[PDB]
Amino acid sequence: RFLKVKNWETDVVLTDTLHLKSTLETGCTEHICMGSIMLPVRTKDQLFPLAKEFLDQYYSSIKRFGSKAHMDRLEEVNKEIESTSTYQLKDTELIYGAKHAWRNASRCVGRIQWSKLQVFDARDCTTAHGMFNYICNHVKYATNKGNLRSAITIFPQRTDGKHDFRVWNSQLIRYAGYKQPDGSTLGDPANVQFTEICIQQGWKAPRGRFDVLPLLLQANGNDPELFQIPPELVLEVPIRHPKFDWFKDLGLKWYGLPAVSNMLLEIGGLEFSACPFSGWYMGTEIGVRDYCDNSRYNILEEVAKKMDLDMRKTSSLWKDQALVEINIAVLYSFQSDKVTIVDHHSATESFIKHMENEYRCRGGCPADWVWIVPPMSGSITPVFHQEMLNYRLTPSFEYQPDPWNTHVWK
Amino acid sequence: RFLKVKNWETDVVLTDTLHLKSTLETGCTEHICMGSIMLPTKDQLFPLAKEFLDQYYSSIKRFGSKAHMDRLEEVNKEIESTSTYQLKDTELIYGAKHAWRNASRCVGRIQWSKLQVFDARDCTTAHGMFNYICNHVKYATNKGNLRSAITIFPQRTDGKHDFRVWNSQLIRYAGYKQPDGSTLGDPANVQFTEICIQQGWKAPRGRFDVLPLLLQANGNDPELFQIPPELVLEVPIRHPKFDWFKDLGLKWYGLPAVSNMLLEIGGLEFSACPFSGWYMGTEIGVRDYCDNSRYNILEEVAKKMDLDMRKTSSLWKDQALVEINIAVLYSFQSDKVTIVDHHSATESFIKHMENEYRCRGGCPADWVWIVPPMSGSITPVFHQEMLNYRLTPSFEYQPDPWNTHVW
Ligand code: HEM
Ligand code: HEM
Ligand SMILES: C[C@H](O)[C@H](O)[C@H]1CNc2nc(N)[nH]c(=O)c2N1
Ligand SMILES: C[C@H](O)[C@H](O)[C@H]1CNc2nc(N)[nH]c(=O)c2N1
Ligand SMILES: CCCC(=[NH2+])NCCC[C@H](N)C(=O)O
Ligand SMILES: CCCC(=[NH2+])NCCC[C@H](N)C(=O)O
Ligand SMILES: [Zn+2]
Repeated sequence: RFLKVKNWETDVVLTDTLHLKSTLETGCTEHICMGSIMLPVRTKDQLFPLAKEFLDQYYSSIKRFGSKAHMDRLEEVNKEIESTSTYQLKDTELIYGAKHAWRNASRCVGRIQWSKLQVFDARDCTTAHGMFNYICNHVKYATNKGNLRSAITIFPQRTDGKHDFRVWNSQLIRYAGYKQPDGSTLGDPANVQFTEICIQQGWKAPRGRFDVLPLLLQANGNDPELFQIPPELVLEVPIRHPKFDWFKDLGLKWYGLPAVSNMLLEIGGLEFSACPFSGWYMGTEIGVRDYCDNSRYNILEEVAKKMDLDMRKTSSLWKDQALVEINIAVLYSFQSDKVTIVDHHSATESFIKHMENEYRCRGGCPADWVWIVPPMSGSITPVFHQEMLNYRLTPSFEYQPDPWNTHVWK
Repeated sequence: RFLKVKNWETDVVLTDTLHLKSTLETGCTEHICMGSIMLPTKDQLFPLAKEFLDQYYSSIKRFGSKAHMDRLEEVNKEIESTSTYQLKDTELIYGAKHAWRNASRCVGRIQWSKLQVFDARDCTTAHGMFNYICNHVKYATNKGNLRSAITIFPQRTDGKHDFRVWNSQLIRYAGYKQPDGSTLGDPANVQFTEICIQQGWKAPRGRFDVLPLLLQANGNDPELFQIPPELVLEVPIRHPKFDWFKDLGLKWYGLPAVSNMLLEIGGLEFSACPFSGWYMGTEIGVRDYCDNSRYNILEEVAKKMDLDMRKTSSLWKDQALVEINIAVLYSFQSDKVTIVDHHSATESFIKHMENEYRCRGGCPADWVWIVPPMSGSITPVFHQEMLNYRLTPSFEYQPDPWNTHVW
């Protein structure tokens, strides 16, 4: 079956066939669309076919499909699964797997960079201290003094589900949030629960507005342990504005390395529950969402006041005006400090080119419109006008429940 | 099943059961979601009619009553004998209001019950249509104090006597392909504009020429008519600070009236059902004015603001965008012409959504269309999960008449 996708701005129509290889469900039925819904131990049986599917794709990609090497590997894995209930991926297969989970991530607008990914094999890791060392190395390599490099560190795969490796932090670098008795919040509201766990686990919180959280790491299913990231490894950018000299006095700053650490990487049926990965920020993530979401730093008013905008009525679009200035400030500061970052215009224009390229060479590009379109200036970015098809391909990155809700304490 | 919807900003959760009453397909499947796709017999009729009459009588607290039963049989006998049926005035009004209520892509449905319905089912000629339309335009405009309304022309019979308003909107600007290769006016209407010329209209070749109405009655060929200039309210666009703005020579019409859709009520199809409300600022300022394939004015405005257009990272497009939208809202409000900003409108929709969830069990909404084209996440709807599904009565898209008409 062929599915057409049209761009209402250029009239360019594309044809998708890749979706035919979609296996997982979407949450939508022929009667209801759940497109705007945030989030709608395997057995030997359902494992080998998943392993086979993957190996077929791997060998096909290297132009060795049907080869003796291809056939022996399948036999090798089958024997391994029947003999151990699981199997180990070759280094090359792991790299290939990691790159494709990224390539297949329908909610990522930065996939034009999918082939450039440094993969760190941490499958020989056995303890929390070990994980800490691996994570420090990842942070330093990826930061690269501001010239960010995409990377991912892969810890031991899940086995019986009782010895899972997990990074309890949602991101390797993030600011603490503290609920005050008066009901207000100091720091990042998004991380209040995790901050409370860190404190309960022994962390001495400086209780400031931008405290870098400590790492809470779980190795081989054991109770998590706290570690402080060497401060000198944490690159941060003070936020100032090119024209507004009072902006810097708002006391704002952010970290330069965005690294998602709470997702699950699925490759050939295997589950990698600890797989922190990082790239670089698209400006709006910080300037629109992290700073202006009502449930995040919520700085719109305070900024609007200093600009002395007419905040008496919404029709003055004072929120919209303050929003642009803030985002101008984020880009300006990062560029000035020579810390990699991309604005939403460049990022979306690149995605459209990546997407068209993918349709031609791969026959498709699963994309979540709701997530791809930036949180500000939507229609003035090309992705807004682009029809998209969302479906799930493996390898992939999946959400997984927060560990404190499932962990069996020892 | 019973689906739940969460607002990630307020944590508030709502349970949807109304979707269980959906009937038409969504275009999506368990393997693929098409949420961002602009457009994914007597035996067939009675069940549809029954479904409608049932919900109607239920709304008037007379479900299962003799009246309910009587009406059901009357319509039943009418379909069997005449292969179709006529709605009572009360059923027509209820149907139109509910089509709006069910329009998943409309952010202003909190106003759904306040709709003036003009029954034009007695219309027989194109001239009759023109008269009905002028009256609608005048009633809705109301000297700037806009009132929502819809005019319903005769329903479909054998598909060969369909009433159609060829225009996409009652009021819209023409577009012409110039020698330069460029386009004069609204690119979105180039094609329709040519069918008018190709039909007789004497295009003024301007940047903002109000198009003539191309009305089709009883399947006959469409006729042209000029909407009385004095009935077309327009607003010259100026900025409250940039005195140079007025020089861009921009203006827009005050009455947004969709006229190319099809109204479905109890199986019956009303192929000519122009309806109107009032504008939400961004529709004009963001889409009509800045869409690359529309008036595409960003650069011009940017230049006059004197900002660094050298690099995209200076966000000159975003700055210019905000100003253009401040100007649209400013002008309409200055001339006392009804208009709502995206902040106010989305806040209202969230309120409506909550009312609909507790009183009706849900509210079908298309996130992709509900979220404004600018400042997405600073509006509450961005953080509001929404379930999209089709409920009838409904407003449907339909083929442009010139691709089906047999002259
Ligand atoms: C090179 C820089 C990159 C840019 C500019 C980019 C940009 C983005 C943005 C803007 C989002 C949405 C984030 C949000 O709203 O929370 C996103 C999501 C995502 N990206 Fe990328 N990305 C980059 C690299 C990567 C890398 C290295 C990976 C994986 C190896 C990746 C995997 C994903 C995934 C899985 C999501 C969805 C996360 C979620 O559901 O919260 N991205 N990306
Ligand atoms: C009174 C104020 C109203 C407001 C502020 C409002 C606002 C909106 C907006 C912002 C859109 C999207 C327009 C676009 O992107 O092209 C829309 C679409 C729509 N509205 Fe409303 N609306 C109003 C009245 C009405 C009325 C009176 C009806 C029906 C009787 C209605 C039916 C629809 C339909 C069917 C759509 C989708 C149109 C399409 O698919 O192009 N609206 N509305
Ligand atoms: C409810 C809705 O799904 C939610 O607010 C989504 C919308 N689009 C998004 N897009 C991105 N990139 N990131 C997000 O967190 C969201 N949140
Ligand atoms: C391709 C995509 O569906 C298309 O650009 C949609 C996006 N959201 C929209 N939302 C509204 N209100 N109006 C539109 O015309 C669109 N266009
Ligand atoms: C790993 C990918 C890099 C990236 N651009 N974004 C990750 C999510 C970051 C999150 N949106 C934030 O503002 O912190
Ligand atoms: C009839 C509904 C009222 C309304 N706000 N919009 C209809 C579509 C208008 C179209 N988006 C425009 O900018 O002209
Ligand atoms: Zn869907």
